[PDB]
Amino acid sequence: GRPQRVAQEMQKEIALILQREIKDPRLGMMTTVSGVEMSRDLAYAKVYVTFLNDKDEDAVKAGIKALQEASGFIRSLLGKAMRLRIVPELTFFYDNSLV
Amino acid sequence: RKQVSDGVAHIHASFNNTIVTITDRQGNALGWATAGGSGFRGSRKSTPFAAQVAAERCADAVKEYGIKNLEVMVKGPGPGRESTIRALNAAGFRITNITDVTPIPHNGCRPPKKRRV
Amino acid sequence: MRHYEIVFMVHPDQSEQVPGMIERYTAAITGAEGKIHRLEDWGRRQLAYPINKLHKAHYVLMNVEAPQEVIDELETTFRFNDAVIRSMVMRTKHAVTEASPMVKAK
Amino acid sequence: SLSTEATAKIVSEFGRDANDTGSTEVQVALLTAQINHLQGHFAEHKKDHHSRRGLLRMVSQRRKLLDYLKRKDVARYTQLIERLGLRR
Amino acid sequence: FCRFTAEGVQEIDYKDIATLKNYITESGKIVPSRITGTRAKYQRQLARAIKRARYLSLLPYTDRH
RNA sequence: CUUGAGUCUCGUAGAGGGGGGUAGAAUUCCAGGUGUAGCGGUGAAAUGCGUAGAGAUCUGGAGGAAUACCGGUGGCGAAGGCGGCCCCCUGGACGAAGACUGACGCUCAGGUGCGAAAGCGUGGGGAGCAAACAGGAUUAGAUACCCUGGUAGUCCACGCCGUAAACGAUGUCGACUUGGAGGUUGUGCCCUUGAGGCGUGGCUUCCGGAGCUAACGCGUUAAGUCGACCGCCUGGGGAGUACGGCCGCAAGGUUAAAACUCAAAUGAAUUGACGGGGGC
Ligand SMILES: [Mg+2]
Ligand SMILES: [Mg+2]
Ligand SMILES: [Mg+2]
Repeated sequence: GRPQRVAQEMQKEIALILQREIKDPRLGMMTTVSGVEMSRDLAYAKVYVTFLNDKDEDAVKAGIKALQEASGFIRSLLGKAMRLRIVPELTFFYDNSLV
Repeated sequence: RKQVSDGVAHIHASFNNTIVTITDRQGNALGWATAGGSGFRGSRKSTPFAAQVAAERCADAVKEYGIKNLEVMVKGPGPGRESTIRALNAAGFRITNITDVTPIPHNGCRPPKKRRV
Repeated sequence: MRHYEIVFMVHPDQSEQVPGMIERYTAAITGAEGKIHRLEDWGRRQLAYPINKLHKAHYVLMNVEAPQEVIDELETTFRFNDAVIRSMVMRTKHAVTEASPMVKAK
Repeated sequence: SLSTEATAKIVSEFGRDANDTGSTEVQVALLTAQINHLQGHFAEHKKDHHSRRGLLRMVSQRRKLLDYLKRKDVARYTQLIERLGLRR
Repeated sequence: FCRFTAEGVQEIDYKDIATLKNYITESGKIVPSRITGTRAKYQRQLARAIKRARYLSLLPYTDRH
């Protein structure tokens, strides 16, 4: 509901599914999510995930599409993991955590 | 006093908290770094930037025994954990390996109920 | 008597009785219609994972068509005794007398 | 459940010949022996209701055969019931 | 993709550590037949076989032990 | 009479059941060691908790609880259901092949059982969890949600209890009728032969023809065609209630009215509006 509040709980759930439940990992790394940006009513979630892949869009691109290609499947995963009627639309963003 | 030269540290890459410790080669952990202990609190203790800066607190204990190598462990998938590893590489201490050792059980422990909106 | 394949280890350090206890165990086999169809020892082999803070346990194997009871006291023995460090007993569809992956290396 | 050897021993006497395997007698005798083996299991395992479920599936079976036999020749039935020491 | 059938073993002796190691990760988790393409029964036989070998200490539960 | 039915022999898979073992993580605790200034909590704090040295790390132990990967439409089951390894006991399924029996059948009121979780009973047991209750964070209904605790309960054994949206919201059995793609597990043949080619069984899945259906759909695992038996309903509300019985120790369940009241209740689809939504 209150987006800025639910964001903390969702980030923990997103990390658990991301690390132990992968069989097409172009990242092949511990990719860590810096932050999420859920819309009002949680209709759209913006997942900003940094890539342990040498921080180069070459390796990063492999995973971000891989992040996007398996979304419906992972949707189910997070969708059946917090009893949410809103299954958040999934978006993925390499973060310039390092500047 | 006594040189070790083969660095081995323990971190606790929890979400809401971020804490590294210095360890002797044969267990016997000696000294530690708490990012929450720096006075960072709430979101500030959890910030990936706080974890990256906590390097100096870990480094001073390492400097006292003058340890060089890096055999450190990560337990817990903290946000921006890779950036903290980048900060340890930015420090320039010789790196031998990092261990992604988030403990996985067999479901033996009963989990507590998740919080709700 | 019915088929079995059996493997256990004794503590490597107590290998003084390891050659004799086998047949001393087969005393049951040899003395109670035990048709040992095969037996293998492999000797001390490094444990993939340490058991009771021990390494290089003394590996040994047995293949018998044995009656219901003999195996019981046989394993309770192991359950009783302590030189042995871990035990195992599994039924087999039929008798196995072919080089085992451990020995077949030799 | 059974040993084929025990089934062969029952088939030799209860059956007219070894091949005679459908004869109601040769059927009820096997079911009665199976019930006795199951009863020994139930003596210490009352919880194993699932196995009791089959137990029913057969006591009723012969029960049908008995009648089918009884309505066919009490003669054999009469001896069978006492041959198998049942319904005393 | 019928590779155990090429080996010809309808029943897989569990003592075969070399085959077990290929079907075991560095962590020690069993790779699924999704990628190894093994038939289910062998998949079934291997999972039970790995645990018994693991109990005998032939296979590690996880290197961290 | 032998195809229905059923037995024998040959197998064959299976988290089927019951029992007894046993392993490894994890978590808690406890032990130590080294090692501290915190710790964990929130949106933030509070709350918690630390120099008794906590927090962290190894080393050790104790306890209880559950069995990651594998593992899934994948099986097992009447169903509820069944998920670490071993052994003991034991049910059923299925294939093949042949023989034996010879209608030995189906359904089932009444019947007797079976039975998710919580709950009751006794005594157990006590990790972790968590109603109740408890400390901090409050007024649109804060009575709070959140965090911090936390008993019962949660486990065992024996008992009761007998209901769940126990749901395929699809009774049981049998027969008949277009397809295709799967899965699974049998097994025959014919290739050396994996693979491959012919098969042929079982079970399962997704489309889908005809057909049927208000529509939705269903669709050889029919809601198509049929048969046999059973079970049930007759507008909605009152109401699965008062009360009576029965059962239960209770809790309670089961059985089941009527009074009064109303013009609809209501299903499927369809077309739009809006929005506390978002794409272009
Ligand atoms: Mg319970
Ligand atoms: Mg009901
Ligand atoms: Mg159910």
